[PDB]
Amino acid sequence: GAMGSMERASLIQKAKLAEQAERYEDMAAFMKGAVEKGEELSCEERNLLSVAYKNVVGGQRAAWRVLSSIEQKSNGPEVREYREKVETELQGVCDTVLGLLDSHLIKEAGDAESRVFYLKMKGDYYRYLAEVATGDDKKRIIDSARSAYQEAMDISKKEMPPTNPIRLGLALNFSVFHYEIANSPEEAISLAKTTFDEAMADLHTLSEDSYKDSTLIMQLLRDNLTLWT
Amino acid sequence: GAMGSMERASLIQKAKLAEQAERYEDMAAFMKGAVEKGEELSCEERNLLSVAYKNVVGGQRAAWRVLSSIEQKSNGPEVREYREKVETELQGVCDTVLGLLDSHLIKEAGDAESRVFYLKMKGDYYRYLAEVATGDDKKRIIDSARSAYQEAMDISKKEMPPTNPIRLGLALNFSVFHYEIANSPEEAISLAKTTFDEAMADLHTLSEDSYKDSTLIMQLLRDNLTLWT
Amino acid sequence: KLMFKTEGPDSD
Amino acid sequence: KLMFKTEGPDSD
Ligand SMILES: *CCC(=O)Nc1cccc(-c2csc(C(=N)N)c2)c1
Ligand SMILES: *CCC(=O)Nc1cccc(-c2csc(C(=N)N)c2)c1
Repeated sequence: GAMGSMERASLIQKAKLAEQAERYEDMAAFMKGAVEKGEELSCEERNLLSVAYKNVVGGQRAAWRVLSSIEQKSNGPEVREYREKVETELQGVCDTVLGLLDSHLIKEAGDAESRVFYLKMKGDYYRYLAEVATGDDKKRIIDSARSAYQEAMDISKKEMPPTNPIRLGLALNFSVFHYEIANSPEEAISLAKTTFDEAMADLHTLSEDSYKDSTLIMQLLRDNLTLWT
Repeated sequence: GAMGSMERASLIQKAKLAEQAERYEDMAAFMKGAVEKGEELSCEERNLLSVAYKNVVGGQRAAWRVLSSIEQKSNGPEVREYREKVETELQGVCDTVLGLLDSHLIKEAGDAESRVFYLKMKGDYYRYLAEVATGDDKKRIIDSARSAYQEAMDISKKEMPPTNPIRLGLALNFSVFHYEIANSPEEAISLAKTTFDEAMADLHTLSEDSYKDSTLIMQLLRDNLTLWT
Repeated sequence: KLMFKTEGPDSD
Repeated sequence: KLMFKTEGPDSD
């Protein structure tokens, strides 16, 4: 692509600069260029990739929800056309992230920290597709999200402690997938409770900084449980 | 352009939808398409054009300032290259707005409300160019901003009451142009004081709603004077 | 729509 | 940089 001529280190440096400047579309393009160099990503670089696309897709989701709400209230073709435009752009961003994961981030990820990270991302971007999907397409997209989250959960349970922030963020997202995508609120509440309780019991093993990292995500599980129960 | 096939009314409707969705780049593209239909803009449509590009250029200015600050602290080519990338994009947005004003919004604007509005925009987008300009280019850009603000001020003083929100927003912006672009802080303070005092004396003529509109901008003149004196 | 807590930047 | 008050959306 357009980043083919730039050094991998220069693309990482510019991704960090774009983050400081709140230029998330540029940040995502720099990280897509870094991934396409073909080398595996470090933990910081995986985080840069994820923060970039999360901010990009976040703006699209927030816009899509405003438009869908106006369209539902209206039920001229303009509202539908514009909601479709934003939807197609959101789908394009998800297909881009999923394409990076499939070519070839996941297959080259052998360590649990990298493999769980990428599989959780795969679950998340299929979940964003499911938020805008309708009918049969929706069913298959939902199963793809479920499959990626499930594989990530299996690895996380075997290879990481229950306080691992990656394991905690995965369980949090899989719980929200269950609650509002899979229409399995009981599964969602069960997963959030078990995850919170198993992390609580392992907090005594952590340093002051690791404790802060784990408790931050546990508070998210608690916020959801408060609204669900 | 890409909006050539869409109805003018459809472009205005989609600009309003994009505003609700906080999709300002889309809002600007819809309004650029509406202007290029060749018809004059109503007051609401002029406001849609201005809010769209102000939000777009605002993100670019905020990013440019973060990058310029990092570059100055660093004094590798990456910081300079990326600050240049954002700068060129900001300059492109200003050239786009200035091109719409010059082809042919200003020449077709005969009423004071439309003519002052467009000339103030011309002043503002040359001011945004001046914020990033260096040396001799900077001098000519500064004179172009000054010339547009001056022509807008002359018309506003002759054709609008001192509480007119367009007249007030023009004087506010021209005052900031004087303070930090033209390095004329005394001119800035004089203009802000006179404008505030002349509007204060005309408030008694206004309805409850017009009073709210005028006092909102007068508070901005006061905020600047508080920091300047 | 009421959005539940998910991992990372709350960008929506 | 300290930015002074200007007309419309404070988008920067
Ligand atoms: C997995 C190990 C780890 O967290 N390593 C690491 C090192 C340095 C910086 C980061 C990091 C996390 S989020 C972030 C960002 N938004 N720029 C950077 C991670
Ligand atoms: C000059 C007369 C005037 O203000 N007319 C008018 C009518 C309806 C709506 C607006 C307006 C101002 S800002 C705005 C927006 N951000 N969408 C819309 C103005």
